[PDB]
Order: sequence, then structure tokens, then C-alpha cells
Amino acid sequence: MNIMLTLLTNVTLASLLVLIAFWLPQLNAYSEKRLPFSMKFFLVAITFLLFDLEIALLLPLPWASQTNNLKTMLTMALFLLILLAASLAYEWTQKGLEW
Amino acid sequence: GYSMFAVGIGTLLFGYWSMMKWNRERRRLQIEDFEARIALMPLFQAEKDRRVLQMLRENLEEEAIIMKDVPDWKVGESVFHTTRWVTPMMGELYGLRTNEEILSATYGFIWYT
Amino acid sequence: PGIVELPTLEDLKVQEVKVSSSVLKAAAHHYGAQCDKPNKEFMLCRWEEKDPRRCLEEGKLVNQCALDFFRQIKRHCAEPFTEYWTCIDYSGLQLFRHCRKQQAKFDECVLDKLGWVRPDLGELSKVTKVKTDRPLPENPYHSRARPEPNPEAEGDLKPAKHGSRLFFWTM
Amino acid sequence: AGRIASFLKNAWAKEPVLVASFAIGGLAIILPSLSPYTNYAIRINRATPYNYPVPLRDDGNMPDVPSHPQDPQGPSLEWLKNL
Amino acid sequence: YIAFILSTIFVIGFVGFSSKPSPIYGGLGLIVSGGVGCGIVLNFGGSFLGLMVFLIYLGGMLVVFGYTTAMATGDWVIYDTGDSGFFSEEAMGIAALYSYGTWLVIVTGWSLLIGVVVIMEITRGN
Amino acid sequence: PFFDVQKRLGLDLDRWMTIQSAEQPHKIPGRCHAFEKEWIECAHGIGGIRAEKECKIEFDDFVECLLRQKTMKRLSAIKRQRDKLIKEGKYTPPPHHLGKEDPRP
Amino acid sequence: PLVYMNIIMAFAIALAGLLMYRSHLMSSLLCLEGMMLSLFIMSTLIILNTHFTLANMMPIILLVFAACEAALGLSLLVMVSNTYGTDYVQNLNLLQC
Amino acid sequence: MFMINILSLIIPILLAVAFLTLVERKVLGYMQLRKGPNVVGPYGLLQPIADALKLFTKEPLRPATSSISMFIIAPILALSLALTMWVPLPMPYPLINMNLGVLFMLAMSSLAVYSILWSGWASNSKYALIGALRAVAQTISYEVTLAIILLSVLLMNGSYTLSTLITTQEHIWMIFTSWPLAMMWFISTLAETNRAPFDLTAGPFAMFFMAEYANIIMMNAFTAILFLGASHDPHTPELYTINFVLKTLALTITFLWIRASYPRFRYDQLMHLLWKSFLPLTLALCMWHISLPIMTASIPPQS
Amino acid sequence: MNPIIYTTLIMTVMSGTMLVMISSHWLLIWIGFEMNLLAMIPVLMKNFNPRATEAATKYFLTQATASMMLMMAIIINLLYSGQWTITKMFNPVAMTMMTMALAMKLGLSPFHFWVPEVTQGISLQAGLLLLTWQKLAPLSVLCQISQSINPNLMLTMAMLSILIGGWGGLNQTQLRKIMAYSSIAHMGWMTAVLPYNTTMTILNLLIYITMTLAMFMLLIHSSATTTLSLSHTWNKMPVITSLMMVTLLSMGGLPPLSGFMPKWMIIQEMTKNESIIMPTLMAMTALLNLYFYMRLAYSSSLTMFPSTNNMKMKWQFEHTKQMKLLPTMIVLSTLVLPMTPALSSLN
Ligand SMILES: CCCCCCCCCCCCCCCCC[C@@H](O)O[C@H](CO[C@H](O)CCCCCCCCCCCCCCC)COP(=O)(O)OCC[N+](C)(C)C
Ligand SMILES: CCCCCCCCCCCCCCCCC[C@@H](O)O[C@H](CO[C@H](O)CCCCCCCCCCCCCCC)COP(=O)(O)OCC[N+](C)(C)C
Ligand SMILES: CCCCCCCC/C=C\CCCCCCCC(=O)O[C@H](COC(=O)CCCCCCC/C=C/CCCCCCCC)COP(=O)(O)OCCN
Ligand SMILES: CCCCCCCC/C=C\CCCCCCCC(=O)O[C@H](COC(=O)CCCCCCC/C=C/CCCCCCCC)COP(=O)(O)OCCN
Repeated sequence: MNIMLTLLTNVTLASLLVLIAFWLPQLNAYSEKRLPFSMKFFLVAITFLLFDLEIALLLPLPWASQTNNLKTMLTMALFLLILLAASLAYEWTQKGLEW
Repeated sequence: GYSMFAVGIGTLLFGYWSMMKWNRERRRLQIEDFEARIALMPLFQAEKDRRVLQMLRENLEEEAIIMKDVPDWKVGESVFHTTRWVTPMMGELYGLRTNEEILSATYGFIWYT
Repeated sequence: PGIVELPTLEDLKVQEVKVSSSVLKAAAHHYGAQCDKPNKEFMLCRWEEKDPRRCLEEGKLVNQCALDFFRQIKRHCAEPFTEYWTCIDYSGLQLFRHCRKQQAKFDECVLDKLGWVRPDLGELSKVTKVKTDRPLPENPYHSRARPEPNPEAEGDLKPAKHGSRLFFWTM
Repeated sequence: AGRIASFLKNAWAKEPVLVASFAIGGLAIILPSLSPYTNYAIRINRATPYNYPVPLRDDGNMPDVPSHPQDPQGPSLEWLKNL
Repeated sequence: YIAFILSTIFVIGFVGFSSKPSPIYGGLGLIVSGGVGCGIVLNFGGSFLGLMVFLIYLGGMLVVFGYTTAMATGDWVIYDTGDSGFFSEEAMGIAALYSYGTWLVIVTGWSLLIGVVVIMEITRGN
Repeated sequence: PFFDVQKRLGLDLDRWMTIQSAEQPHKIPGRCHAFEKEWIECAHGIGGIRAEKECKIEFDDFVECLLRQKTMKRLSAIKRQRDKLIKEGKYTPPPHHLGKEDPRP
Repeated sequence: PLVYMNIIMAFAIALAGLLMYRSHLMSSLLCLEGMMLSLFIMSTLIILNTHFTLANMMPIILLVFAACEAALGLSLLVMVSNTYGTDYVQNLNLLQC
Repeated sequence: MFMINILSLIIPILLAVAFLTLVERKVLGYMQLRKGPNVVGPYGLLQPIADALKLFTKEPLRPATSSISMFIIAPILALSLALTMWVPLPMPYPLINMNLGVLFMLAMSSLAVYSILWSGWASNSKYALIGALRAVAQTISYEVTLAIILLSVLLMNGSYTLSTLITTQEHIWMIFTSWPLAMMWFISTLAETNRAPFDLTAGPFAMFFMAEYANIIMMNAFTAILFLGASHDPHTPELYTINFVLKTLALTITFLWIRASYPRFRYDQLMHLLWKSFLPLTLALCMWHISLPIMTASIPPQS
Repeated sequence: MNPIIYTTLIMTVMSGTMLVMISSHWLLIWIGFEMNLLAMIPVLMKNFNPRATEAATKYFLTQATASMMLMMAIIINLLYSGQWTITKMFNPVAMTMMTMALAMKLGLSPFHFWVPEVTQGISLQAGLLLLTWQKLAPLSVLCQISQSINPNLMLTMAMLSILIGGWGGLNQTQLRKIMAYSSIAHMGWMTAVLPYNTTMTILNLLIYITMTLAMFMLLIHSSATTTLSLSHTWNKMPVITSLMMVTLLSMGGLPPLSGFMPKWMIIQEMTKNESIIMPTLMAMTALLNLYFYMRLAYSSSLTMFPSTNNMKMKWQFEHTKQMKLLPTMIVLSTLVLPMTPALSSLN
């Protein structure tokens, strides 16, 4: 409930400050007078998504190091990182990282 | 060229050695803390069993009082075919208590920061 | 089906140990060293019977043993213990490593008064053995009788009588 | 042996980042199988008590099992202290 | 009934984005729904899994969805009773992936590498 | 269809994750470990048809542990009766259920 | 109980919205992702309630695979747009029964 | 007194980013053989007040054709996230003690790109949309390596708890254990906040600027806690607070120095920098930092 | 694509299918389906054109929806029983959801709509793979959980599939759509016998796979995708047209050809369970498949259609690449009826 109150306070202050900023200068009287779709940017976004999935796989490593099966855990972590490096190498070699 | 790499490797090795010593000491300290917890555990288990049994008995007395006029009710009937002891759920111990302590026992650890 | 048996509220009356977590943590090592036997009897009973209602007497015994231990500490080593657990109570993690000095004093005092030796590293986590007169429960799971297995036919294989016997096939 | 040395020398120039990456990765793959302290790390992980040690029922046939924590029977942690 | 309130909101956001108005606004509705669902998981006790929702789902996948779009035109009773010791059981079960789930790691890594290859081959064009 | 490669080779590719009561890390038990263990031991080596007919007691207890429908029904009945009685005005809660009790360690 | 029912109801609503298909194949992909998010929440709640420790990997796994599928779908969408200039569902009528 | 604690966290951060503008102008001026603002106020101390008042009293140029919804939503999210990132930080005690604090910071940082995307989409211009897309791509690219470096560093800590970082660095700094990861982390924080040499892109504008500078200070404070750990005495936390604030100020002035020292990259140049120099080195060092504690039997305690 | 990449993708498709076939955990079966779907998309799109892309997106949407409902059924089954093993389904709602998901994965009616369009959009090699290999995993899963299927729903979908295939094949001049509707009808025949005997299902699947492989390879050899294009083959290679005519007669269930073996056996099995009306309707409806097979045989080999002058040049050239196992497939799809009692091998 403390985090809920903290988020509520942050959002409330942000909303209040932005609203007063947007409404204070609106009381005075004044004059009051495409296609391209680059493939490269989509490829960058997709590469980010896949690498982020592999990061999601690698995340539990700080806890994985207390198992008594240290050899198996080390082998599997190195396997995950090696396949991540292989994905990067495949994207590099097939001209997937050019501009 | 060579000297810069030598300095970098040297500071890396010094840091590795210092962290190795400190982490081994931290492992020993954690073992000591876990041993203290292990020594304290049996008293906590006895107190927990006594508290759970007291709550169950109080709920049983209140159920006997409330469900007196219900025709087909049986006071303190089990929902299981087996006679083995079953660990009670949260709603069984705090079902008839006030909302503040219900919410405590449910969300106190999760909401504590 | 059936009625859940619960002990009366009188069965759950015992002189409670009314000290906080810092006091317990300060004396945890000596408490584990001195009060090992009732605690291990109670824990063996708890893990064997799998029923809280079958372990009440051992719980009262462990409470009594803790009370005796704390009375000895009070009668002998009051002030160093007070300083030690005030130390421990200050910290938000209740760490042992901040004021070892006070700990030393407490240790020294008990070694002069009760001849108590603090257990070393790796000693309170040992798996020990308990000599108890409580009979070993035979069906702690309250299991029913297992259904009998299938007959498990066995014998010598002979060729199928007149073959496959599928429509007009003679083999 | 000359071609490999020439390739390594040409890669160390104009591509030092990749050479460092492959060197560090290969060392991380190879060294753990040769270090003698990985067994020590396994032992340290084994000696961390997360659970309660449930005692065994004594029948007079377990001399290796101590009856008190201070008894000399059972595993020791002197090696961990000496580390 | 805090959990129930979160659940009702979750369904309301789903109805909001399932009407499929203006896919940018459907994405905003799905973002709100994902936030509420992550809140449900956090309030239940699954801190790591809720944060995994919040990071992976919201910050990678819905971000990529919005990027692609921009290119174009009753409770509290069923709970436990005891404690978990000196660790969190969810973290232990998740970390068991490298010691118990070797097969899972192998198949998932192979699938991710194949996915990279497949995406490149599909977007090649020609 | 099913080619039991694991059973042929003794591999254990995915059997470690199939049931609650199978070697959890740090010996952390499932919430319904005992009911599942009893049901599995009842039904073992007997076949699905006979297991469904003859181990119904154990499966019913396991499902009751899993979903707790009967327990919630009973608690709801008791709470509804208490609410009706207090609305009528014949039953009053004791100090233990009103927060006026003496807590124990 | 009620919480489980709401999660299922959300899944059913997302599936119905996917099967409505007003336009904008991106909306179909969004409905698929909402279905997967509902599945994630439901499985996580079940696994946490019953203290199935070893099953805690299962949600993560699901998420990863689903996101991979999402990427695949997005790629397909883009190619379709690059042929027609829009992601309109009615433009995929070249093949007929 | 939790509300008082929240307000005492929020307001001083806003004042600090208010005066960081004056500090930046003064430092840049003195590195440019000139002076910063020294007229408005005794030494320019009143300059931030003047800029704030002028910005809040000037007309806001609404596009008159754009979607007001996301237009007003984007600054709210930006400032809310910028203020929320500060709550788990220990100095030496956090306002909110989280088990997975680091993961919480990562999740909010991943959220931060939505303000960019929505402000670009609601600007009602193709060129602003292109700029927003480029910024989003750069940000996600660099947060990948941020995450990998962060997990590699925390492999020596034992958990994601931010307070444990104080215990980990009780005798030596983490900079000595891993300086290459620190270098790449610093560059990635520079590229995350669109700071020179990566700066490739009235009221709402003030809010966006405030969120950006709060993010800068927050990133430098996180870097100081993560790599230059201050000694903390439980009976006098003011010493730790002083050391932590001094290190944060030093890192912020280093940001200003770097801005004043170098030309800026091209877009393809920074993308190549990341994807072909930081990612391979980060992966290799992640393998090394996985293997090292097992090799030397130096695994940290908590699990 | 690159041949190395193509080989890797094909191996990934087969490995996903085998992972479905060898695992005992529901999550691993789901993962196998996901891997198969992921590797299948590039194979369909190998020859890049708008039709292939459209077919790939249709297939992706269908399979992704099916996999999502499969995950939902798994989760509901786990909720009502803490089980991950693939066994009895333990819940009627979960089992209905699983049956519907597997039916859409297989293309059974009323989820049949995607099969003709996907087959028409893709090339003949991709169609061969899609119509032969992509049926093994869902049918194996259905076989493993056959004892829990509600027979009413399964039989309804099977009879609907037979009727829909028979009626939809009558209207087709494109050969790939003819193959798709034939596949739908054969899937209906296969699934109508699951509640009673899975060995009959497997035998029907093997016979159908042999016949489909033979016909697709014959269509690839004489590179024709329409009726009129196939009507020119007699003027270059009449042997191919005669072999295709005999194969089409076999595919219609005419004795003494191989295609008679499944229906016969299935009918017998159904009669053993006091089911009489349904096998009768099934044979009556298979008459429609036989009719449009006979129409193809009329246009292909039993009569001689007009030719073109430029065919003369084609007389001077021979096929450079010869498909192995085509003669074996033809023989196995025409002449294995006398070996019928071999089905006790639990094929
Ligand atoms: C037998 C046939 C071999 C050839 C055919 C291969 C078929 C395709 C390849 C896939 C087969 C996978 C083999 C590994 C199966 C996993 C189980 C086995 O390895 O045991 C593990 C041992 O781990 C091994 O170290 C795993 C090493 C294998 C990974 C290295 C290479 C993997 C490549 C596989 C193909 C993927 C793509 C190819 C990339 C090059 C379990 O360790 P353990 O601790 O006792 O038990 C855990 C339970 N505890 C915790 C209670 C104790
Ligand atoms: C057109 C007719 C069909 C042709 C089929 C293709 C022919 C080429 C295939 C070559 C032989 C493949 C056999 C593989 C070698 C060893 C197989 C062994 O390891 O597996 C056994 C299985 O062996 C195979 O099942 C036997 C295959 C023999 C097929 C012949 C039957 C054809 C029907 C009658 C038509 C006559 C055809 C004769 C000409 C070829 C154990 O099975 P099991 O893991 O325990 O249970 C899983 C299967 N269940 C679920 C159904 C029970
Ligand atoms: C066996 C260990 C593996 C695990 C460690 C891996 C860690 C991460 C590294 C992999 C990340 C992806 C690498 C991708 C490789 C792509 C190579 C490539 O194509 O780059 C070439 C350039 O690089 C090459 O020439 C090819 C590779 C060169 C060799 C690299 C190192 C090889 C091994 C050297 C170290 C051996 C061990 C060191 C021992 C030293 C003593 C300790 C083209 O570059 P362009 O961007 O096009 O620019 C060119 C125009 N200016
Ligand atoms: C046996 C034990 C083994 C131990 C393993 C570790 C060994 C370490 C080996 C050396 C590792 C050092 C790596 C450090 C980072 C390297 C990254 C790098 O080199 O990238 C550069 C580029 O990096 C940069 O230049 C980025 C700088 C951008 C300007 C920003 C200002 C930075 C300068 C100010 C100093 C920053 C200090 C950081 C302190 C952090 C404190 C927390 C390559 O770019 P190019 O020259 O174009 O060549 C590749 C193209 N073909």
C-alpha cells in the first residue's frame, strides 16, 4: 500500500503541475490567430524484441548460482549466451545490421 | 600500449582477489545467521502449532453457538474422507474475525516495504 | 464425513516465552547448544506424526527448557546479555558482525559462570539422532488398502489358432 | 602455423574489439574446467543450511550420527574457516 | 476485495481494446490491461513474474507493436498458512530452470535462434 | 503416436515437472503433496479405467485440497448464518473476534 | 473463484474480438497478444496458489514463445502492407474457397 | 509520516534539476573561456526562477489539430516515471525497500519510451514522427546492453536488492572489479538520455525538460551506487549521504564535461557502435562474469 | 533461400513434430507445436509472391489461434487437477476446447476453410509437406487422449468433414484445391474411427499419406496445376498419365486397390460397435470424391485433349531431376490390399 500511495502521489503531482502549466497562460487574452516505411527500422525493432526475449531467459542467473549443480548450471548459462552470440553473428553476416 | 593493458589487468586481478576474500567471509556470516535461525526454529514451531489449534478451537465454539438452530448442520464436520490432519487455509482461521487482522494476515508481508 | 477432533483451550495453556526476536537472536547459539535434547525430540515427533495435536507435550517441554535457560541467563549474565541484545536490536538486519565486542563479553561471562562453550560453524546444522520411547507410527498418512494389481498373465507363446482369422485370409 | 599467426596479427589490427570478445569468451568457457576452486564452490553451496536438519530416530546402529551438535561425529566446516 | 476490483478493471480494459478501435487506441487499452494484470500478479505474491510482465511484455512487445503501428498510417481465503523460510519459493522455482530444465533451455534457445533466422528470411523479400 | 523414447533410454526429459510431489528444489512441498501422493499410490499399476472407478475417494480429496469448494461453501454458510443472526439481534461476537483479545507468541 | 472467472472471461472476450475481424489485421494481432496475457495471468495464479515450485518456469517459457510468435506475425503484416499499402483484412481475398 | 517522506523525496529532486541548468550553463561557459549567467541573482542563483516564471507565463502553442489526449498524457507519464525511479534508491535507506529493486528500475526505464512514441505520434507531422522513431530505436538498442551489463554486475552481488550493493562494496569499489563494464554502462547511460555525443534530436516543454534532467541525475546516482560504493556506518548515515551526493555530483559534472568536449555521432554510427562493439564485448564479459565466481569460489551469499 | 537454411528449417519442422510425438508433458507438446509453426512459415513462402504471402498469413493466424486455445485447455485441465501429463483430460470444458483446437490444427470441418486457400496459394512442394507431414502431430495427440473424447462432437465433425470435402471437390478445376478437399474428406474418415480404434486411424493415415505423396509427385513431374494443363501431359509422357489414372482410381476407394483398405476396415470396426447408419452415410458420401476423381481421369488419360505446336520442342528433352521413391509410392498406393492383415503390426 506504500508503493500504491507513492505512485498516486507522483501521478497526482505530475498531473497538477502539467495542468497548471497548460492553464495558467490560457486566462489572458491573446490574438488566438509518409509512404516510405523503412524496412531497417522494423528490423531494428524486431532484433530488439528477440534479444529482449533472450535477456528474459538469462535474467534468473543471480539465483541460479546456488544450486549444488554448478557444472550443469554453468553449461546451460554458457549455452544460452553462446546461442545469443550466434544470433548476433547470423544477423551480422547476412547484412542485417546495415544502414 | 603494453603498460596500459598491464595496469588494467593488474587492477582487475586485485579487485578479483579482494572480492573473493570478502565473498567467502560473507558466506561464513550467512551460515552463522542460518544456524541461529535453525536453533530458534523449534520454539517457533511449537508456538505456531499452539496458536493454530487455539484459533481452530475458538472457531469451533463459535460455530457451535451460531449453527444451533440449523436442522441438518453438524458441528465440526470435515470436508475430507480421510482422517489425516489437513493444514487449514487462511479463511478457516480468520473467517470470523475483523477485517483489519484479516487483511494483515493476508497482505502484510506483501505490502511491507 | 467425520468430526475434526481439536484439543480444549486448557490443553493449549503454557507459560509463554515473552522475549522479542533480538533477545532470542542474541542467545540463539547457546540456546541451541544447551536446549538441544527437548527440541530434537519435539522436531522428530513433529516430522514423524505429521499432526500438531500429537506433539503438544513436547512443545510444553521445549517451552519449559527455554524458560529454564533464560532464568539461568538472568541469574548469572544479566548486564552483558542486555548490552548484547541492545546491540542486536538496533540494527535493521540484526547482524551479528557489527559489535562482536559485546558478543565476546557475553561469551566470556557465560564461560565463567556456566562453563558454556559457543557451538562452532557447521555444528548447529548437523543431523543428530534422538533416543525416544515414543512408538513409531505405522500409518501416519491414514492410507486405505491399496487395490490389488491385475492378474499378470504369463506363459509360453503359441502360434495364433488358424492365423489372423481376418475375413478370407488363411494365414 | 604461419597462416594462423598472420590471421591473428591482421585481426589484432583493424579489429581489436572482436579479438578481445572471442578471447574473453573462450577463456570463460575453458578456465572453469581447469580451476580447482570450482569444487570448493560446490562444497560451499552444499554447506549452506536453508532447511531444518530433521533428526533421525536412534536405534543403536548409527555410530556416525552424532547425538549432540558438539559431538565430533558428522561433517566439519574447519576447511571453510581456513579458506 | 481488492483482487476482485483489479479483476473487474482487467475485464473492462479487455472489452475496451477488443472492440478494436483505431489500433493505436487498442494498443493503449492493452497497455492499461497489462498494467492491471501485472498489478494482480504483484498483489498475489509473484513479484518476479509480475515484474517480468511489466518489463518484457509492456516494454518490449507492446513497444514494438506501437512502433510498427506508428510507421504505418471471495479472495484471501484460498491462501497458504505457513512461511517460505529464508528465501522466496518463486525465485527458487524460476532459478531451477538451469539445474532442472535443461531440456526446456535447449528447446527454447533453438526456437529463438530459428526465429531470428526465420524473421530474416521472411523480410528478405525479393 | 506416443513414442516413449524417455522410457526406452531412461532419459527423464520432462518427467521431473509433471507432478507436484516430485523432488522440488530445496525440498519445498506442494500445497496438496499428501493428497497427490495418496492418489498416485492408489492408482499405480492399475490402469485408467480401474483407477477412475476405485481411487475416487483419493481423487475427490485431492480435488478438495486443490480448489477448496466444499470448505468455502461451509464457511460461506456459517458467515451467512452469523450475518442473519446479528441482523436479527440474537448473537453477538466475543471479544476474541472483535479485536479485544490477548494475542499469544 | 471470482478472480479465476474474470480471467477466463477476459480470454473469451479477446478470442471473440479476434474472431470478429472488423478490419486492421493489427487488431487481430493485438487480440492474440491479449489472449496470451490472460493465459499468463491465469497460469501464474494457479501455479502460485498451489505452491508448485518447479512449475514457476512455465509462465516465462510461455511468454517467450508467444512473443516470438508475435514477432513472426508482425513481419507477415509488414509484408502484406508492402504489397497493398495497408493492413486491411479485405485485401487478402486473392485466394478463395 | 509517510507522506512527509514522499514529499521530502520529491521536492528536493525538482529543486536539484532546477539548479542543474544553472550549473550546466556556468560549467559550459567556464570551459568556453567565458562566464555563465551571473547577472540575474548574486551569481546567477535567481536564473532558474526567472526561466521557470517566463516559461509558465508564456503562451502554449497547441497544434489546434492534434489529438489532445496523448498530447497531455505524454508529459504526465514522463515526469511520473522520472519521479518514481527515485523511490527504491538507498541513500543509505530507501523510501521503499524492494527485493527486486534493480528489476523495477529496468522496467520503468523500458516504459520511458512510450512518452517519446506518443509525443511523436501526436505531433501531427511526418518529420517529427521520423525523429521519434529514430529516438525510440536508439533507446531500445541501448537498453538491451544496459540490461546485460546490469545482470553481469549483479552476478557479484547475490540479488537484485539495491541495499546489498552497499554490503558488496564495503571494502573495495565495484569499479576495480569490473571497469570495462562500467565504461560501457556509462556510455549506454549517455545514449539512453539522448545526451551529447548522442543528442540527435512552453509548459509541457518545461515538464519534458524537467523529466529529462531528473532522469540524468537519477542515472548518475544509480551509477554511483552501483560502481563507487560509499561506506555506511549504521550510527551515522549522514556520512554515507554526503559521499553518495558528492559522487553523484561528480558524475553529473562529467556528463556536462563530455557534452562540452566532443562532436556528435551519426545515427548509423551510434547504431553500429552499439551493435558491433558493445554487444559482443558485453556478451563476452557476461560469460566471463558468469564463470569467474565459480572459478574462484567467490559466489555471493544470498539466494 | 539458401539450401543450408532450407535444410535447417525442414529439420526444425520435423523436430517440432517429433517433440510433440515423444513428450509426456503438456508444455513440451505445446512447445513442439510452436516450433513446428515457427519453422513452417518460411517453407510456405519459399517462392516469394503475393499469393504465397497471403497463404502464409492465413495459415499463421489459424495456427496461432489454435495454439492459444490449446494452451487455454491445458491451463484449465491443470486448474481442475494439478496434472501436466498427457492422459485422461479430467474436465469436459477443457476437453472440448482441446478437441476444437486440434480440429482447427487438422482442418476438420467447420474449421476447414483455410485448407483450400493455403494449398492454392503455396507451391506443390509446400502443399505436399502441408498435406502429409502437418497431420502427424495433431493426430498423435488425438490418439493419446482418445478415451476422453466426447464421441458425439468427434463424429459430428468427422461426418461434416466428409460431406464438405465431397461437396467442395465437385466445383474445382484447380488441382491443389482438389487435393485440399480430398484431404479434408480423408481427415473426416480418419477421425470418425478414433473413439473406437486408434490403429484404424493410423492405418488410414499411412495409406492416405502414401497416396497423397504419389499424386503430388506425379503432379510435380508433369508440372501442372490446372485441369487443362494436366490434359496436355498425354502428348509428352502418357505413362505418367496412366499411372496417375490408376492412382486416382485407388484414391476413390475402388477395390482391389489400396485405397479400399481403410474404409473397409473402418466400416468393419464401426459395425463391431453397433454403428450402422454412419458408415453407410460415409460410403455414400465418399462416392462424391470418387466422382470428381473420375472426372479428372476422364480429362487426363481416358481421352485425348487438343495439344499445342510448341509441345514438339518439349519432345526433345528429358527430366533432369528424378524423384526417388515415386515408383515405390505408386506401387504401395495401388497394390497392397493382399497384405491387409499386416495391420496387426500396430502401424
Ligand atoms: C541420445 C542421442 C544423442 C544424439 C541425438 C540428439 C538429438 C537432438 C539433440 C537434443 C538432445 C539433448 C541432450 C541433453 C538432454 C538433457 C538431459 C541431460 O543432459 O542431463 C542433464 C545434464 O546436463 C547436461 O550437462 C546438458 C548438456 C547438453 C547441452 C550442450 C549441447 C546441447 C545441443 C543440443 C541440440 C540443440 C541445438 C544444437 C546447437 C549446436 C541433467 O543434468 P542433472 O544435474 O544430472 O539432472 C538434473 C536434475 N537434478 C537437478 C535433480 C539433479
Ligand atoms: C502403404 C502401406 C504403408 C507403408 C508405410 C511405409 C513403409 C516404409 C517404412 C519402413 C519400416 C518402418 C518401421 C520402423 C523400424 C522399427 C519400428 C519400431 O521401433 O517401432 C515399433 C512400431 O513399429 C511400427 O508400428 C510398425 C510399422 C510397419 C507398417 C506396416 C503396416 C502396413 C498396413 C498393411 C498394408 C501392407 C503394407 C506392406 C508393404 C510395405 C514399436 O512401436 P511402439 O513405440 O511400441 O508404439 C507406438 C505405435 N503405437 C502407438 C501405434 C502403438
Ligand atoms: C569460441 C568462443 C565463442 C564465445 C565467445 C563469443 C563472445 C561474443 C562474440 C560473438 C559476437 C558476434 C560476432 C560476429 C562475427 C562477425 C564477423 C564479421 O563479419 O566482421 C567482419 C570483420 O571482422 C572479420 O574480419 C571477421 C572476424 C575476424 C576475427 C575475429 C577474432 C577471431 C579469433 C581471434 C581471437 C582468438 C583467441 C584469442 C587468444 C589470444 C590470447 C589470449 C566484417 O566487419 P564489417 O562490419 O563488415 O566492417 C568491415 C569494413 N570496415
Ligand atoms: C585474464 C583476465 C581477462 C579479463 C577480461 C577483460 C579484459 C579487458 C580488455 C579490454 C576491455 C576494454 C573495453 C572497454 C570498452 C571498449 C568499447 C570500445 O572500444 O568501443 C570503441 C568506441 O567506443 C567509443 O569510443 C565510445 C566513446 C563515445 C564518447 C563518450 C565519452 C567517453 C570518454 C570519457 C571517458 C568515460 C569514462 C567512463 C567511466 C565510468 C565510471 C562509472 C570502438 O569503436 P571504434 O573505434 O569505431 O572501432 C570499432 C569500429 N570498427
